[PDB]
Amino acid sequence: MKYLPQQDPQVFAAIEQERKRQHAKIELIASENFVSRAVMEAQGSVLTNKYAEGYPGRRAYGGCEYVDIVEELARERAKQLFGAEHANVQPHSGAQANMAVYFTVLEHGDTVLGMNLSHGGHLTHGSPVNFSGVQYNFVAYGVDPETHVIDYDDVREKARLHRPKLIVAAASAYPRIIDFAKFREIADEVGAYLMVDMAHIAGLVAAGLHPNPVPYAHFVTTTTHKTLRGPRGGMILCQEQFAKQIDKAIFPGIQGGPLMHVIAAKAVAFGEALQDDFKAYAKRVVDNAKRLASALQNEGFTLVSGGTDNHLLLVDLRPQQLTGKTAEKVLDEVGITVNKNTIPYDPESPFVTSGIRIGTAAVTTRGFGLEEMDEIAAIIGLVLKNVGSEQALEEARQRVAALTD
Amino acid sequence: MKYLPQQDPQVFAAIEQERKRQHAKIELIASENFVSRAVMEAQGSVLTNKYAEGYPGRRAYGGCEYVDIVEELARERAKQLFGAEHANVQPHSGAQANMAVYFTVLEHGDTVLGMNLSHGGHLTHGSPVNFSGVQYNFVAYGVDPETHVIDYDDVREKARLHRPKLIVAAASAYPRIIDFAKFREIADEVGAYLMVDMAHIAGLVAAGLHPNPVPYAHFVTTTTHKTLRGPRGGMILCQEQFAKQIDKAIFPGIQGGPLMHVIAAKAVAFGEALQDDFKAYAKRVVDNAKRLASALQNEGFTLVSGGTDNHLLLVDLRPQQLTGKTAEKVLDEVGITVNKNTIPYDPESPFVTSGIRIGTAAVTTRGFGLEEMDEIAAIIGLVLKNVGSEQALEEARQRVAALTD
Repeated sequence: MKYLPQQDPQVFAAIEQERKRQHAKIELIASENFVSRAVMEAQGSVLTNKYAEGYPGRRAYGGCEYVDIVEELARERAKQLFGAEHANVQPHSGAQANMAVYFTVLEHGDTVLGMNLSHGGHLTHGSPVNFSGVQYNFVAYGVDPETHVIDYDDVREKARLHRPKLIVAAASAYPRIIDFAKFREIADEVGAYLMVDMAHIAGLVAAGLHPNPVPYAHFVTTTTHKTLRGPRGGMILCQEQFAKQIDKAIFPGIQGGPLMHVIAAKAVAFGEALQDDFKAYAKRVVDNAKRLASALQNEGFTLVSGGTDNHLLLVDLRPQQLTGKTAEKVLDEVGITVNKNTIPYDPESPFVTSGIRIGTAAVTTRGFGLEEMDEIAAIIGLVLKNVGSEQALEEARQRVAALTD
Repeated sequence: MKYLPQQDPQVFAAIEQERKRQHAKIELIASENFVSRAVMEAQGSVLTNKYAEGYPGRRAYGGCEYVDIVEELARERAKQLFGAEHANVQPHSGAQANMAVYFTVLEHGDTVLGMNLSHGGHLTHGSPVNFSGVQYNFVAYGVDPETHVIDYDDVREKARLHRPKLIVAAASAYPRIIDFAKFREIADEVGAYLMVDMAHIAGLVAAGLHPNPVPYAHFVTTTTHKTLRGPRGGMILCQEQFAKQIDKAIFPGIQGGPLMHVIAAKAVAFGEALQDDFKAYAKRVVDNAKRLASALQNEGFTLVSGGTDNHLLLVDLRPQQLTGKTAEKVLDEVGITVNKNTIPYDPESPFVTSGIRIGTAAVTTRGFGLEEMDEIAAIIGLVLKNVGSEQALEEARQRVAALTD
C-alpha cells in the first residue's frame, strides 16, 4: 500500500496487525480461505465508483459498457464452472443469495424444510432469530443419531407431513457428501422446489470432488469466499425458466446497486477456479481433511460421522469431557483458530457446544500437506489432553510457530 | 496493479476501459462520486479473508482483535461526524440498511408512510416490485404541484388517515432541504417512529450544509458512497435505546459475515470527512449545484422546485418538448452522463420521464468550479436545443473533451 499508510495511520496499523495475524496463526475455521493478490486488486479498483443497477445491456443508467463486460465474464465463467443455465453474480453475501431465492418462490409464512441447525444447517436455513425463520415456517430434517449421516427417510417423512413449498439441502457443518438426487426425488414426490446451498462445498463441486447439485436443483446458492477461494459475496445459479424471476428478486427485489469491484473479483476467482492447478488444490484440500481426520482419530479423538468426505470435520469432545467453548479457548491460546460447533444431538447449548469444527481450505492454500496435517493433529492432541499444563501449551505454541515459520 | 494484468487480462482490460471512461466523461449522475486511493487500498486489503459475524468484542469466532479495532474506528468516527448515539457500519448497501430498520420495528403488512416515488422517494421506500412494498403496506405523501416542495400538511393528513407505524423521510431526487423537525412533529402526533434515509445528503449533513436528521429521527439510514464519498455500502445511526435491536436486525437478522475490508474503507472515508478540507469540498458541491442551476436557467431550462438547496437538480424538459429518455440518450452521445428521472406529476412513465437528474458531487471531486458549471450548462443547452444537428453534437463533444482534458 502507498496511500493508506499516510492518509490513515490508525486503519493501516490495524490492517497490518491483521495481515501478520493471518500468517502467524493456523487457520482452521472451515469457512475461511486466502484470496490471491489478483482478486484483492480487483476489489481495490475504481469499479466501486460505478452505479450499475440492473443487468448487462439492461442497466438503469448509462456508461455501463465496461462493467457489463466484467459482470458477463463473471456470469459466463460461473456457467463454465458449474454447468448452470443461468448465473446471478450480484448477491452481496450468502445471506442475500438465500434471501433472493426465498423471495422468488415463497410467500410470507410458507413452509420450508431445511437441515436441522444443530445437525449442520445454516442460520439462513430457518433460525428463529434470522429473517428465514421469522418470515417463513421452517421445519427440519435430521441426521441419524449413530452415523450422523442425513436420514433421507426423515427428509421424506418431514416433506410428506409438512408439505413444504421449498426444500433446502446443504450445510455449514456437514462432513459428508450430500445426495442431491435423493433430495430431488423427495422434492418431486411432494411437489416442492429444491434449493441447494453449496456455499461450503462450491470449490469442491467446481473441481469434481463433490457431486454437482446443479442438475438436480431448481436453485443453487453459494458464497464466493469459502472453498471457491473468491472475494466475500454471494451467487445464485438456476435453470433458464427461473432466470427472469431470480434476477428480479435480486433487483429491484432485495438489493440496489451491485458491488461492481467485488463482481470483478468474482470473475477473477472463477478464472482461477477454471485452471488445472485449482483442481489440484481442491484435491489437496480433501486429501488433507481426510489425513487430518485420520490423524485426529490416531490421537484418540472421536469425529462426527467417523470422518469426512469433504473439506471439513467435526470433533465430538464428549469422550474428553470438554465443551467446544473450552477447546476453542485453549486452542486460541496456542495460535490455532477453530470454532466451537454443535454436534448432532448435542446436550449443550449452541453457545457452549460439545464440538469443534475444523476445515483445511485455508492451510492448504498456504501450502500445507499431509505431514503438516499429522503435526496439527498431534498439537491438538497435546493441547486438549493437557489443558491445565502451561508447559504443554507453550510447547504447542512453539510447534505452531514452527509450522507457520 | 501488478498481479491482475498477468492473472486476468480480460478483467484487467475491462477495468482499464472503465478507469479511462471515468476520466473522459462528465459524470453528473447525482448518486456518484470518486473515492480516494486510500479508500480503494482499504477495500483491496486482506480483510476480505476474515469471517467476523457479530460485533466488536462480541464476535462469533476468535481472532477478531484487529478487525474489531477497524470496525470500532468506523463506528466512533461515524458518531463524531453525525453526533449519533449508536452506529452500525455493517450494512452491505443502502438497501440492507433500510431493510434492517424495517425488520427492527415493523411486522409483515404494517403501514409505512414514505415519499411518493415519482416525487423523489426511493425504490426501497415502498415500490411494489421492491421488498419494501411487497412486505409492508406503503402509503405516500407528495410535493406541492407548483413549488415541488414537500407538502407537510399532506405528510400530516396521510399520517393521520393511515396511521403508519413508521414514517420515512428523505429522497433520491429531492433538490430542497428536508424539514426533519416537522417530520418528527407529525410522527409524534400519530405515534409513529421516524426514519430518515439521508443517503444522498449524508456528506452535506457531515459538513453542516444540510440540517442533521440525527436529533429528530429514531433511525437514520444512509449509503457511504454518495456525497459522503466513501466505499459502496450502508450504515445505520440510531439512539442508544434501539442499538441492541438494530444490531440484532443486521446480525443474525438479515446479514451474515460483514465485509471487513469495506468497513475498513468506511473508516477511511469517515476519517476524510472529519477533515477541514472535506467541509470545503462539500461547500463547493453545493455552490456548484446552485451555479449550475442558475446557469441552466440562463440557458432557458425549467428546474423542478425552481433550483436547489443541495447537490442535485432536476430539469423539467416539458418546455422543450423532450422526454428524459431522449435527453439522457443524446447527452450520452457527447460524453455527459445524466439519468432520466420522473418529475413530480410526470405525465410520462418512469421508463420515459419528463426530466433529467443532475448532481455535482463527482465533478466537484475532480476539481470543477463555477466556471466549469457555466460551461456544462452551456453545453447542455447546445445539445438539447439542437438534438438533430450532428455538427452541434460534435461541438459539444469537443467542449466536453476540453473540460476533462
